[PDB]
Amino acid sequence: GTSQWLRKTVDSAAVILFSKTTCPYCKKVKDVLAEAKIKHATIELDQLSNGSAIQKCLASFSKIETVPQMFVRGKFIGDSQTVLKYYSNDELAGIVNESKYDYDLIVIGGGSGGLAAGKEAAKYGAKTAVLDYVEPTPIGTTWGLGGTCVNVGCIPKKLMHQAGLLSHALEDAEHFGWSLDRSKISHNWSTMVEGVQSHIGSLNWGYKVALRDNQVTYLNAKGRLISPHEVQITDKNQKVSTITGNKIILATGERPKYPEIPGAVEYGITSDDLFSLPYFPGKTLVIGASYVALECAGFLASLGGDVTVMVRSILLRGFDQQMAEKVGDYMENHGVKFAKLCVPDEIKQLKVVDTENNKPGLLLVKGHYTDGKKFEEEFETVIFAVGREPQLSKVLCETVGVKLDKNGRVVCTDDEQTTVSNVYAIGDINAGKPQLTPVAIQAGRYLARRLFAGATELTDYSNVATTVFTPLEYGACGLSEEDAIEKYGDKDIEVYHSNFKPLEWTVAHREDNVCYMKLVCRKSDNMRVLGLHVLGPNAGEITQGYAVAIKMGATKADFDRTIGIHPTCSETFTTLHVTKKSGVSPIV
Amino acid sequence: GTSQWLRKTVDSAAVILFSKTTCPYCKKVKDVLAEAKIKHATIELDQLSNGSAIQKCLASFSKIETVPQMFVRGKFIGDSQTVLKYYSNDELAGIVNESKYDYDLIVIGGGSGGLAAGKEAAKYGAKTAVLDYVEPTPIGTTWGLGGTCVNVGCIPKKLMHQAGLLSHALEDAEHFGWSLDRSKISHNWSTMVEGVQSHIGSLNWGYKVALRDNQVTYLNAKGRLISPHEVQITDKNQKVSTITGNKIILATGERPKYPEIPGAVEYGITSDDLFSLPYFPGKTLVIGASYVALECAGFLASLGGDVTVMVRSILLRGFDQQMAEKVGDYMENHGVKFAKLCVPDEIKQLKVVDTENNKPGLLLVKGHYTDGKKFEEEFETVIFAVGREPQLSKVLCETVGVKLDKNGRVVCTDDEQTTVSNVYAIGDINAGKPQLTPVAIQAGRYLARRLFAGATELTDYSNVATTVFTPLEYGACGLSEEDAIEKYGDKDIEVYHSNFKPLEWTVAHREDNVCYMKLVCRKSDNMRVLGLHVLGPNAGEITQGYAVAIKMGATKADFDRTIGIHPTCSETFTTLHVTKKSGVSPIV
Ligand SMILES: Cc1cc2nc3c(=O)[nH]c(=O)nc-3n(C[C@H](O)[C@H](O)[C@H](O)COP(=O)(O)OP(=O)(O)OC[C@H]3O[C@@H](n4cnc5c(N)ncnc54)[C@H](O)[C@@H]3O)c2cc1C
Ligand SMILES: Cc1cc2nc3c(=O)[nH]c(=O)nc-3n(C[C@H](O)[C@H](O)[C@H](O)COP(=O)(O)OP(=O)(O)OC[C@H]3O[C@@H](n4cnc5c(N)ncnc54)[C@H](O)[C@@H]3O)c2cc1C
Ligand SMILES: N#CCC(=O)N1CCC(C(N)=O)CC1
Ligand SMILES: N#CCC(=O)N1CCC(C(N)=O)CC1
Repeated sequence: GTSQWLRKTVDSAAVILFSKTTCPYCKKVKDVLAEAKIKHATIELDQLSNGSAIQKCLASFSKIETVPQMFVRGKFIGDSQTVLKYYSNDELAGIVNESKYDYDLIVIGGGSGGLAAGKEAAKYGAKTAVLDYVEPTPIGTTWGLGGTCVNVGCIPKKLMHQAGLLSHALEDAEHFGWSLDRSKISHNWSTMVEGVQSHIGSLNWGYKVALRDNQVTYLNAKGRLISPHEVQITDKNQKVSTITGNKIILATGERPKYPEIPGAVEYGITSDDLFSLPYFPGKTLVIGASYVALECAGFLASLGGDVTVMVRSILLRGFDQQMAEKVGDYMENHGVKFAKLCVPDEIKQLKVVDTENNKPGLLLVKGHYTDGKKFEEEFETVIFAVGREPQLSKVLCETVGVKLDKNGRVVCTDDEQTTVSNVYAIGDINAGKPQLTPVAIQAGRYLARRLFAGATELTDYSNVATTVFTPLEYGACGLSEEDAIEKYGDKDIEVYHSNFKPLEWTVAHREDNVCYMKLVCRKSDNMRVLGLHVLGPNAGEITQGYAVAIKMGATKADFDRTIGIHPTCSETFTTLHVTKKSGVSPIV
Repeated sequence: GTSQWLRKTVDSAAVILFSKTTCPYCKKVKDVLAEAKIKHATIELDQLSNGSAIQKCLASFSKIETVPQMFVRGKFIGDSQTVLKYYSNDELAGIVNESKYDYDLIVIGGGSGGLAAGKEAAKYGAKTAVLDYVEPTPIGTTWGLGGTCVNVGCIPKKLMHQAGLLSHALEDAEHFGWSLDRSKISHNWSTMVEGVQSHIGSLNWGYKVALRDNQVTYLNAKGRLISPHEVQITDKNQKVSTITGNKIILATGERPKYPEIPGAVEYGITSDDLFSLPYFPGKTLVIGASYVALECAGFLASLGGDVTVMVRSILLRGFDQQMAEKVGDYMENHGVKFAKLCVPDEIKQLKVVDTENNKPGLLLVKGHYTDGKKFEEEFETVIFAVGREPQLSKVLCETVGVKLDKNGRVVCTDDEQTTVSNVYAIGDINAGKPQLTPVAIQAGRYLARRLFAGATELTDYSNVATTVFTPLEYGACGLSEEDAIEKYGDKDIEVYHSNFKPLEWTVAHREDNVCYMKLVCRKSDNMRVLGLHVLGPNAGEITQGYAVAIKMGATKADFDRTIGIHPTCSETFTTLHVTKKSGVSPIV
């Protein structure tokens, strides 16, 4: 058991020192490695409970049983005397740079997961290359290093959400005694985009500075895995070449889908284009009903736009549907229009985009409702939010042997390994995993520690909390109510719930019984909390902390015995008492 | 053991039915009581661990072993047939109403704990009186039902905190694209107070409605305990009388102190006066350094007041002093002035308050610094926040025999019992307990269930999370860093920490390395989280959820294995890695 671990650690680690915290000979070796700017992992045998077994097992590689022992890419290099001999003979640099491959690690994709994996591997002396390329959108949009979240996802999305929330702050300000008049104030889209883009650009630069200071090679080129160890690259001059690496991490992400109707690609846009659009969208049609669709329609409406969402069937498929409808109801009461049970049939161009005067075009949209009645209306912008997908055929020659599932995602073991022993996958292309930025970062850093530092910790993908940043936010951790009932039966599930009103909403004369929270519990497992749900301001700040308690197996009794913080919205979770079976109203 | 619980429950309950869910003879008795509108507790024996043992023990009181059995104030009343005989004969009302005392429970004090205890007791059939009276401040300020939090504490102070937070929202809105000029907007104090006071009044009225619909007798009267079961009352006409109750709960709270110096009571005010002050305070001096003092100085400055705080020694005594100093540093850089190591000697009047034209007076404050140097400066308002204390000699005749401590607070067992067997104390006057509103509510609700419904659950007073609502908020759960070092030794403590910047602050050009958080951990106990600390926006919402995890014994690895919600401030707790021992900078 220990022997299998040691052999896997020695085989993949780039440079690794087996040591003890007391030993001065180990310290002497540490000092020479630092002075020569040699990065390496280190394992302190006296810190691990079975260090005695590991010490003995090292002899199977080195013929010796003492510390220090230093290895390079699977080969024993020597003890203290031998290492210093290589140092004072100027032989040591060539020893540690000896490799069958160009790099110890090649990362394909410079986004959330890939940057995280690459920076971490480099800390333990792995020679690392990170490749990133941004295929332009149909109208040409492109952006810098860092991936979807940084450039065209979480970061610009929540910044524009914040600009929307500030509209209600200006409203609420009058009731708390400030002299402004909200009705005389308007919003300038291009001023907002300029500010958002400036922050995004400082992240683009920050990541390039980070890869430089960690000694990671950054290639702005499109990568393609042609054999288990061979990556073909194409640069911005279409020059083609091949690089090799020992371990390969795939982290190339997804891009937005388009519906297969005439005029879509030509005359509409997606979220990839929206966050740097040089003109206000104007009257806008959003097609879709995912969180991306609803969040985008949500802040466009708060910024003052005329917005419609075209919904094929339901909102937020895959989320708790009672919560989903409350989310929708709030948007519809606050100026978002919905076209329900409706799908688009074609887009016609009435005006070309006025690139000079900086104005949108004009489009005619035709569709139909599920009963067959007709939809026809004009909009200035059409935004498609109908899902996202990878295109791994552009990354992965089928002959390499990497297995994919029905949806084109990569089938991995619980340690991110693909069907090819030296290739791994992380992030949105890892089949069946939650498609979220912090998941992709944790997977990437933990994998790098397993490959190059002998770590064993795995990424835990269960009960990861979410927040949908709609105008009233929706946070969750665990199972939806319908999922819990499906799995255990209605008789074994209890639901505690309550409305609430933020204290900030009192003086501002906002709604009495719109915000809502529930806990979904299992009767037979000591009232274990199966899922938590909250609709309200700052839902992500509210929810995050409870994710640790749910991770630890929290029950209703743990919620009850914890005392609230007053006055907060989140304290309502600590005093819940009305069950759904009781039929008592949850208003307050 | 079971015997003694059943004894305690029967002698204390007002009206209690021992039942089984399956039995139709019980259903028959429940319905008769519901129709006659008799409230009562119910113990379902088929839903308890040893319900079969209680069945046999019930015979000691009733000589029967069957179910249902009904008791009134310790006395067995009858089985199914006997209750129906009393009901058919019009004998039931007089049986359930007969008592040695006027009330089953008298609550002295209508505040956070008192109202919570009284409502809960009335649910289980206890005949309940709640007494509340608000002795005026020296300038005559007075308010309605609800206690300190509702009228002159948590609720008005956080509402005024929000009015101050909205000032930075107006500033931020320009950077996010809105067309307003913050420099041309001003605040109106009295418009704010009117909105605040109208909401407080909707809570005064709601409590009076809630007591009525629970059949609780509300007496706007000053109560005094003269004997174990005898409460003397004095109404608004100074008419005196005596009522008697079985159980007594003292819940009378505290009031603010004044320093023993000339002119203070005459010419200064306290928080009791601030929340309904009819004029803007003007140039203000706050004397003290508790959370009250800093919270008030904080929003006065944000509303555009000229504010100074005078500090004897340190800020926020009893809280983590690193956090405390970061709190004050933020205030000082955003326009609160501090006069450190300074105390007051006397207050002189220069102008009287102009009550007609609605203007403050003018005062001269004389004091000295800790070295010997002198303080002299004029202010329009002077607010004292130098602590709070009870005045139990008003409430409680020393001949009754209720033991107080050296501070004047009630010494209680862990179930809130005083030295007199039927008298209990809850809330701020309970010695050694955290003085917080959710604590008082839980103590009062749980005690009511032990008295009248046979509950056994106690209030847990440990690791209760707090939030200080200064201009930059500060939340905490558990031990300060210094307290952990002292209790366990510096070699057994590891502290993880990190600065952070909210995403919302990026586009609005706010500070980079001001918000800050840390986990105080015990090495020798699996890196248990001893205390959590966070300085930043929405700190109460952030902290609350982790209180549940800390209650359950969370460790650093529990925080590590939980995934973050992105983008939030709170997610920074899920990736902490820089330790203080390592000396690495926590900046970002
Ligand atoms: C509008 C929107 C909002 C979102 N909001 C949130 C949110 O609030 N919270 C959250 O947790 N998640 C959010 N997400 C999801 C989050 O962006 C993703 O889960 C995350 O970016 C996944 O990271 P990744 O490393 O898997 O891929 P990516 O971040 O997409 O990075 C992959 C990179 O590889 C590049 N690449 C592709 N093919 C090649 C190739 N052949 N050669 C070289 N480079 C290549 C891509 O151009 C890209 O730069 C949002 C997504 C969207 C679209
Ligand atoms: C400025 C300020 C801000 C605060 N902010 C917070 C906060 O954000 N969060 C928090 O958790 N806590 C806060 N607190 C503390 C919180 O208000 C108290 O812990 C809580 O009010 C205590 O409740 P209680 O039931 O013990 O007493 P109280 O709420 O004070 O109620 C006691 C009541 O009994 C009345 N009474 C007194 N003597 C008699 C008598 N003889 N007969 C009849 N009635 C009598 C009193 O007049 C009062 O109405 C704050 C306190 C202050 C002063
Ligand atoms: N259907 C369909 C067409 C389609 O989805 N395209 C839009 C995205 C473009 C890109 N971002 O690389 C090219 C491919
Ligand atoms: N209620 C009320 C307010 C009140 O009566 N005062 C409390 C402090 C007293 C003092 N320390 O000299 C002055 C009187």
